[PDB]
Amino acid sequence: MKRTFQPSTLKRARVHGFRARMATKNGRQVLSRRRAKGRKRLTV
Amino acid sequence: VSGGGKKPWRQKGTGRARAGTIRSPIWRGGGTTFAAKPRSHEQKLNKKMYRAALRSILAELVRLDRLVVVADFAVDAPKTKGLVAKLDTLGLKDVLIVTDGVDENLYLAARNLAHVDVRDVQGSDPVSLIAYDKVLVTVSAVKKFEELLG
Amino acid sequence: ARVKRGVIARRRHKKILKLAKGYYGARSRVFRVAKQAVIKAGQYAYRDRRQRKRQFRALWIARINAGARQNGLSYSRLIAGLKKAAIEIDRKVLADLAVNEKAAFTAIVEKAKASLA
RNA sequence: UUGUCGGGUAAGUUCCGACCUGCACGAAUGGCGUAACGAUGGCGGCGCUGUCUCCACCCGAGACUCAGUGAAAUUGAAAUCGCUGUGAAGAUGCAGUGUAUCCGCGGCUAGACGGAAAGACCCCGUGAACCUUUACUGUAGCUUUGCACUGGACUUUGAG
RNA sequence: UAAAAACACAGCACUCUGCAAACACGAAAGUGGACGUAUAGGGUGUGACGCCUGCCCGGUGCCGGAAGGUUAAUUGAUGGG
RNA sequence: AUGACGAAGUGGUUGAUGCCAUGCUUCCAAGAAAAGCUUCUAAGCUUCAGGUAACCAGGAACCGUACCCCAAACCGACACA
RNA sequence: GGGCUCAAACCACACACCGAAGCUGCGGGUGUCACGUAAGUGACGCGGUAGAGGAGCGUUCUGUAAGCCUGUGAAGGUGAGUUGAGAAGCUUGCUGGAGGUAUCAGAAGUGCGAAUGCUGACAUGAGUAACGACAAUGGGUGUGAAAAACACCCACGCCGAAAGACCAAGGGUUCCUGCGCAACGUUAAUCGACGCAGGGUUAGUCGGUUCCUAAGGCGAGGCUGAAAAGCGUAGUCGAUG
RNA sequence: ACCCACUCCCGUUGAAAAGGUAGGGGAUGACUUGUGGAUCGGAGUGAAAGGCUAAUCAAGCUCGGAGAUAGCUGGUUCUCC
RNA sequence: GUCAAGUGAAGAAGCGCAUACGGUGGAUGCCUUGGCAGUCAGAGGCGAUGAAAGACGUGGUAGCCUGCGAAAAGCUUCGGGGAGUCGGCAAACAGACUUUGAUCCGGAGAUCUCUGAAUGGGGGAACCCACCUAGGAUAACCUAGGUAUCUUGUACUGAAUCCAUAGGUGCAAGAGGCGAACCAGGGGAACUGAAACAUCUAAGUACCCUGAGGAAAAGAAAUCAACCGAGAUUCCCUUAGUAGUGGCGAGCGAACGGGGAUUAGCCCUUAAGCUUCAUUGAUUUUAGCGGAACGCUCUGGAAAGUGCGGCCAUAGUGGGUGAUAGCCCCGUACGCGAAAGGAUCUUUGAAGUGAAAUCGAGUAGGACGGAGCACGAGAAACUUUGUCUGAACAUGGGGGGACCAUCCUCCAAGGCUAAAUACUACUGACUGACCGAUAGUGAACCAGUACCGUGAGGGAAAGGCGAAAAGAACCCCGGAGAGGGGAGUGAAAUAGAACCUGAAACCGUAUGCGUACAAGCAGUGGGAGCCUACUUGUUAGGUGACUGCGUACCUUUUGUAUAAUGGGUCAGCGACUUAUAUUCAGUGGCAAGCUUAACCGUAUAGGGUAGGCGUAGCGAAAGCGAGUCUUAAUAGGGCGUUU
Ligand SMILES: [Mg+2]
Ligand SMILES: [Mg+2]
Ligand SMILES: [Mg+2]
Ligand SMILES: [Mg+2]
Ligand SMILES: [Mg+2]
Ligand SMILES: [Mg+2]
Ligand SMILES: [Mg+2]
Ligand SMILES: [Mg+2]
Ligand SMILES: [Mg+2]
Ligand SMILES: [Mg+2]
Ligand SMILES: [Mg+2]
Ligand SMILES: [Mg+2]
Ligand SMILES: [Mg+2]
Ligand SMILES: [Mg+2]
Ligand SMILES: [Mg+2]
Ligand SMILES: [Mg+2]
Ligand SMILES: [Mg+2]
Ligand SMILES: [Mg+2]
Ligand SMILES: [Mg+2]
Ligand SMILES: [Mg+2]
Ligand SMILES: [Mg+2]
Ligand SMILES: [Mg+2]
Ligand SMILES: [Mg+2]
Ligand SMILES: [Mg+2]
Ligand SMILES: [Mg+2]
Ligand SMILES: [Mg+2]
Ligand SMILES: [Mg+2]
Ligand SMILES: [Mg+2]
Ligand SMILES: [Mg+2]
Ligand SMILES: [Mg+2]
Ligand SMILES: [Mg+2]
Ligand SMILES: [Mg+2]
Ligand SMILES: [Mg+2]
Ligand SMILES: [Mg+2]
Ligand SMILES: [Mg+2]
Ligand SMILES: [Mg+2]
Ligand SMILES: [Mg+2]
Ligand SMILES: [Mg+2]
Ligand SMILES: [Mg+2]
Ligand SMILES: [Mg+2]
Ligand SMILES: [Mg+2]
Ligand SMILES: [Mg+2]
Ligand SMILES: [Mg+2]
Ligand SMILES: [Mg+2]
Ligand SMILES: [Mg+2]
Ligand SMILES: [Mg+2]
Ligand SMILES: [Mg+2]
Ligand SMILES: [Mg+2]
Ligand SMILES: [Mg+2]
Ligand SMILES: [Mg+2]
Ligand SMILES: [Mg+2]
Ligand SMILES: [Mg+2]
Ligand SMILES: [Mg+2]
Ligand SMILES: [Mg+2]
Ligand SMILES: [Mg+2]
Ligand SMILES: [Mg+2]
Ligand SMILES: [Mg+2]
Ligand SMILES: [Mg+2]
Ligand SMILES: [Mg+2]
Ligand SMILES: [Mg+2]
Ligand SMILES: [Mg+2]
Ligand SMILES: [Mg+2]
Ligand SMILES: [Mg+2]
Ligand SMILES: [Mg+2]
Ligand SMILES: [Mg+2]
Ligand SMILES: [Mg+2]
Ligand SMILES: [Mg+2]
Ligand SMILES: [Mg+2]
Ligand SMILES: [Mg+2]
Ligand SMILES: [Mg+2]
Ligand SMILES: [Mg+2]
Ligand SMILES: [Mg+2]
Ligand SMILES: [Mg+2]
Ligand SMILES: [Mg+2]
Ligand SMILES: [Mg+2]
Ligand SMILES: [Mg+2]
Ligand SMILES: [Mg+2]
Repeated sequence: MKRTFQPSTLKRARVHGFRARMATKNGRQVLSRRRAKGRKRLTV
Repeated sequence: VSGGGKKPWRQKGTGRARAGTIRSPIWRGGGTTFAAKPRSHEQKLNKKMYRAALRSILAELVRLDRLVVVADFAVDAPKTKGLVAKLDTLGLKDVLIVTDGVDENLYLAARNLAHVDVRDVQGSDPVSLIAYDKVLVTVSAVKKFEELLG
Repeated sequence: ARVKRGVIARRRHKKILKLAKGYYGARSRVFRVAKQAVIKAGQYAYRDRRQRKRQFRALWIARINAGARQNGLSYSRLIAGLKKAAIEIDRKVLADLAVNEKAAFTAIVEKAKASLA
């Protein structure tokens, strides 16, 4: 049974990484929200 | 309370009691049902109601011998030892001193005394007139009391 | 401002469980089971203050019947005789005589027999 | 309506052929046929058989016992029998009566209206959603004309 | 929990579209259609093949016409204050 | 493990889905791009620079590299048929 | 129900008795009226859901309280006794080891058994089901506190287009050695993908990086859009090539 | 092989939140498959089942409006008169 | 003695109740490391001189936190300070430093890897690849600086195209990003309410976006008023839930006037201001210094508590110290203190700006369609503008809520302007009839962590030995275990590290009684026996044979043992609150009067009487008035008047 998580660190980086978030304005909002909450990890 | 936006599980089917938030006041760590906010507790007292209570207190203090009237009450230096000597001549230990004008030296001398309070006529609240064992009042403050309450 | 219920609640629950002493199983250990047992025992106790008076009178009357039939009278005829001859000894004392003082009980029965006829 | 007739069977509400009385077929929401094809629907046959008459024996794996580890749903509390009545109307618990020493283990599922999911059917709420339309009221879009951007000239066109 | 007789299909037909196409996504710019150009592209229905596909234009839609009636914004004659 | 020696080590046949082969034939549905590479010149450069060939000398940086990988180490909450 | 028939049935009459929380007796409490300017007497009352009215207990905090109690033992906990109509109060043994609070007021996060309530702990089921492919084990020896499972030896059995060997992805130290076994391992464990410590990965040629581009991304200016932005030219990235 | 999923049985607190054994279909194609990329919430994608869009679909998830509203169900805690 | 009949204890596999002692668990009490809410101040920003936020490093020894940055728990210097020190978890050994003044605290400097607006180019953040200049090495490099884009300005060049322009290159200045709220503006829902729903409401709210500042905005009448006058703006209280608005439904909701807080006006014949740089003095902030006064005695492990006797106080309800301390310590009142930096007021000076130039024309007005004004088209003034038009020039123009006339009042189409006002992510102090570990922050503890999720995001649990580790030397059993038994420490070890107290469920061991012919809410009434203890039987406690009666509780219902609902049990938590308006009652103050709001106030006082209610009603209203309204009516009748 193939499950939903098929890991690919390259795909993970390009969809959820720091530069993917910084590229847009809503992505920068995620980083602002996660900095304001104090998340130790900011992106993945 | 922090969080609690999401419904913890679907309304039907899980067998649990239905829950809308994990911050229900029913839940541990949830909201206080009727959480307090900073509020004011001061009642309104009519001006004449306040004065009538002061008149009752002053009349009762005279009837109970708890009012001591002296011609004047002044200390020379702001020394607590000096005030203790003065109040011991009058035989007073727990006493509220009421003067027409609170002396600067008198205020300093009574500041550290355990059961001694010095107040202006305007500062003589109903609570302090009742709490203190004796109310030593100068003749000037007696007359100033008469103008205010009569 | 904030009032903890622990001390007062423990005192309440302990009073109930102390009253449930001697009860079986959860009726002496578990508060919400012991609470029902203490209430029901109270309902019974109130009702059995009434029933005790009935039970003892039925016991006196049965012993008076047995004692009087040993003397040639039924209970109903003895009570009627004890009213014709104005004897106001009640059934508790009469049942005590019929067991413990049989000569005294015989004298009363003879006094009832004479009164009837 | 299992229409009627014929065939197939000892016997066929199914099947195949036919009749036409088509409740209520019918011609590109196609009509009628059709070789090949189909893990497609129906029916018949040969073979084959434990499908069955009717089950027997055997072989492994559980079940069972010992040693080690060690869940679950459920659960108001239980000292938790039958029957006939009664009863919020189908009783382990009420009444009467019968039976019945105390406690396991292997089995079986008749009941505990057994467990599981605040019935989905049904009705209700001046509940929801999504769907439809010649329901209402709107609206994107498409379209009509006026005015603006927007001008010159010549000609068919009313009154001053 | 449905693999089918459902969907698709080759073939068929109707209809739209002259290219800055119709049509679609986009407040728009632009993009697809298509670096295609009616033997092409879109939409609709039917569904190899064989024989065929009858009658009805009243209703609704669509197409064409414009004599008449009605009809928007607009304009503002006239009357009454 | 320890350190020296160490014989034979040749023919026949069979033979790939591997290589020739990015070949050949055939078909229709008509089958990446760019650079490296070769060559030609323009602007420039003209004793130069640059190019070519020979010889000599030297260099080739940085990151990964264990281990599992039809699995008990990955995706399945598990040392999960 | 047992049983019943000159009845223990039916009809009539009579005298007895039983029988309720009804009535009476005795003792107590309470409501309302009246007399009382009193303590109290008198009369009549006193089942109760929804609901109205009245009167209280207790808990935490503030004042009274720089008081009072308290290591000669506070709060809390756990027994006993006792008082009141009740919520409850008081005294005391033991435990506990530093706080508590009279009285009268004032403020409330003020009283829990239910909400398929929330959190934690612990039961019942029950020492029950299960111990995860039916490829399979037997013995000997060693070590060890202890061996069916660890190591070795002799046998047996299983896979072998894999259950063998690799590359990629993914993981990240699981690799090897010494020590170790609490927990982890569905049992035990001396063994381990487990714990502690140390060690181990060496490149001009392998794979990346670097060069080049595909889809696609971003995109100076630019065009468009209330804003945020959208699109896209020059370019610049982007392998799966 | 690989992809698939027609039948029975098992399993249904499973070895497994869809499997296994035995049979079954396609297996040069409208085939299967890796890597990378594009399209998404009244939106996408759909050989069309209202299918699929991270075990969630007649309008995903997440946070906010938000303590929506609930003429409905449940619950509502000491004492006495 | 035999037989027969009758009667019959004790012998419990297990179980029940009670009691005692444990176990599990972690309630309760007490406590605080941390929170919550205010009050008074401060600061109101940080960033291309590289921020917020991080990654990786940095120590004698592993990790993590804190600090710091290859100069890396730190370097230089100036002050404070005066004996210890080498940060914490969390110590152990090492090696050292320090009265040649260390550690520590404060000011100023230096260094400051890599990522991140990230800015040389690229990128999967913390990585990869460069170029230019200058210097120095001969090999395969090293040091220092520069190299983003856009805006503004400037210089040089420069097409189609002759002059130009567009463009290109250099230089200088600036910007970009982050931050809880407050402000201005652009876009703008729905649920909900209307007991349905569409106008309407929710609401110009939530949210998204932009810009600015410590505040912002507004602001000096083309404003109200009403024939009297007021005199910018902003904010508070009233007027008043009134006028009005509204499927005249649900709702929405002024102004005039009045009381206050603040007060300020200046220019376009160019100013008040504001900014920057000097500059004169005042404070203030960022380290610190001194700071009073107590003994004996009893209990006790320990005294601060008991008893007795003193002293200080401008310092007395602070925190600790072996129990409760004015006098033991640290502090407190009070008085001093700055080498250096920051800030705020000021006195002058300098430029810069305000600055739009020169009194306002595509403007006022108008038509259409919207929006706003409390005002939903209404009889609809006024503001504003998407489309379209379009004046006059103080002998003029705007407004006064359709509109006209008269009167009054103002001068739009140019600007700048403090205070009173809003907010608190941040820093300090003070405070609380706030919490006290299920509370209070989600977070008292290495918490936005673990963990869950692809991701956005969601999101825990977990505090306490003792006064002091004095943390149990040594002996014994045991596997050189785990765990115990002694010994010892300690006041106490059943305070032994999962450690204060130590509840309940739940699980045991011991003892007493009961229990194997017996039917059911498990009790209650009666009641034998046995056991225990003294009070020795009219007693207390435990058990309880046998027997009468007896179908839990909650909820919901006409009605429930119901086979209707809910609960496995325990412990903790868990539901009528609060604000603002208001009516009635009770209880007070004052009384034909009563009471203030904002606000002021060395501030619960006192002032403030604007306002509200009352003392008069009737009428739709003008109005009249102990009457009034209806009506022809002074008649009748309605309401009112005798408190
Ligand atoms: Mg909380
Ligand atoms: Mg006042
Ligand atoms: Mg037939
Ligand atoms: Mg037929
Ligand atoms: Mg048909
Ligand atoms: Mg036809
Ligand atoms: Mg057909
Ligand atoms: Mg097929
Ligand atoms: Mg077993
Ligand atoms: Mg029955
Ligand atoms: Mg069975
Ligand atoms: Mg059932
Ligand atoms: Mg239901
Ligand atoms: Mg199927
Ligand atoms: Mg069809
Ligand atoms: Mg290797
Ligand atoms: Mg799973
Ligand atoms: Mg296994
Ligand atoms: Mg597996
Ligand atoms: Mg009688
Ligand atoms: Mg009676
Ligand atoms: Mg009675
Ligand atoms: Mg009486
Ligand atoms: Mg009665
Ligand atoms: Mg009553
Ligand atoms: Mg307390
Ligand atoms: Mg409870
Ligand atoms: Mg209840
Ligand atoms: Mg069983
Ligand atoms: Mg079994
Ligand atoms: Mg078994
Ligand atoms: Mg196994
Ligand atoms: Mg062992
Ligand atoms: Mg393998
Ligand atoms: Mg290994
Ligand atoms: Mg084990
Ligand atoms: Mg290891
Ligand atoms: Mg782009
Ligand atoms: Mg741009
Ligand atoms: Mg490239
Ligand atoms: Mg590649
Ligand atoms: Mg086949
Ligand atoms: Mg359907
Ligand atoms: Mg799905
Ligand atoms: Mg929807
Ligand atoms: Mg709302
Ligand atoms: Mg709700
Ligand atoms: Mg036994
Ligand atoms: Mg860079
Ligand atoms: Mg970059
Ligand atoms: Mg030119
Ligand atoms: Mg900025
Ligand atoms: Mg509604
Ligand atoms: Mg600023
Ligand atoms: Mg301003
Ligand atoms: Mg005037
Ligand atoms: Mg001192
Ligand atoms: Mg102590
Ligand atoms: Mg002007
Ligand atoms: Mg205008
Ligand atoms: Mg105007
Ligand atoms: Mg007017
Ligand atoms: Mg002006
Ligand atoms: Mg907490
Ligand atoms: Mg606690
Ligand atoms: Mg000792
Ligand atoms: Mg303690
Ligand atoms: Mg303890
Ligand atoms: Mg017996
Ligand atoms: Mg029984
Ligand atoms: Mg009794
Ligand atoms: Mg009975
Ligand atoms: Mg019913
Ligand atoms: Mg009943
Ligand atoms: Mg029930
Ligand atoms: Mg039952
Ligand atoms: Mg239940």
